[PDB]
Amino acid sequence: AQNPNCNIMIFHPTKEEFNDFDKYIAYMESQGAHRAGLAKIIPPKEWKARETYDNISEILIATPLQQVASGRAGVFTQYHKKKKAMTVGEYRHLANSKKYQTPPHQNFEDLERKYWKNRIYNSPIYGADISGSLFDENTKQWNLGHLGTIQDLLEKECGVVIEGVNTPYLYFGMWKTTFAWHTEDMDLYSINYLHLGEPKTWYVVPPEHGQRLERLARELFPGSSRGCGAFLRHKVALISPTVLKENGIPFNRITQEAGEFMVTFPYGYHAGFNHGFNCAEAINFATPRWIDYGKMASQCSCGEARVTFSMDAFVRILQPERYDLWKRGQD
Ligand SMILES: O=C(O)CNC(=O)C(=O)O
Ligand SMILES: [Mg+2]
Ligand code: NI
Ligand SMILES: [Zn+2]
Repeated sequence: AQNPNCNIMIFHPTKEEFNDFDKYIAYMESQGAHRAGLAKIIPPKEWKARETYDNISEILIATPLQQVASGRAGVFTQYHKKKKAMTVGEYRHLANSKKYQTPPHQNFEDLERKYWKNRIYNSPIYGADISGSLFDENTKQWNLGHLGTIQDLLEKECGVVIEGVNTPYLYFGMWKTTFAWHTEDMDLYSINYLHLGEPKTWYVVPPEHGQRLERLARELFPGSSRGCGAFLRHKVALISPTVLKENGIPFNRITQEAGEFMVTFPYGYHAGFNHGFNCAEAINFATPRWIDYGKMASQCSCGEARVTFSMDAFVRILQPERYDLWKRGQD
């Protein structure tokens, strides 16, 4: 079995190998990359996403989110308070202000220590989930707006034609902005490109051990667990590496830098934080290997998780017994 310790693997595809996206995902899996839940892909030196980032300041962040924490430094939840609209140029100036800017630090490890010590005492503002793309239309390789759709994959594998669409999303971050522990909707893959700015640190649990993280989460967030049998779908719970190690949960960590892709694999729980002002683009995708994970994915029916239009068909076709209850949650 390849990669039996479930380490995060880093790939350096050649320009030739960067042509065929599906083929390269399948290659990475042949080497055991999926066992980690997360892989890094460094593009060939010939490749670029677009020519420059000099002209992005006028993009609007319609609903910036202030991420307010509750709990203790290593075990906390966050809620998202809606703020007034602002442009990317306005958000960048805010990120760089004395109140929000990255503190002085020695290296990524020192910054990570500071994050976990002090995150709860601040409320950073995240521009998340903005439909759009920063890839040039002429970028032919690994262009996250030109991927094969999940609807087409389901139709190719299973024969059933379904409604829905699959587009990318932009994320504008600042120091301490946080992504809570989660898997993707319907335990899909994700791909994330860090277009510009400061790094993003990731934590990930191997898919084969995801239920260990769920059992810990039920213990640590006992009211939330009574409220919903899949409350990690709410995307609000944080658990630090120190707490994971104290509880024997297998995990790994890695820092993504500008110009790098990360892929999350089906049922790979992940969480992380941004080091300073940055911009990422991400989208969900599927392969043939996803279908069995989609059929088994948990679902939130309590009403909190509320998701896209396109999840309806995935539940309806892959999980017809759960469909009626899940849809009640959506209405
Ligand atoms: O970058 C972020 O805030 C969150 N991104 C992801 O969870 C992802 O790409 O799957
Ligand atoms: Mg602009
Ligand atoms: Ni994700
Ligand atoms: Zn729920």
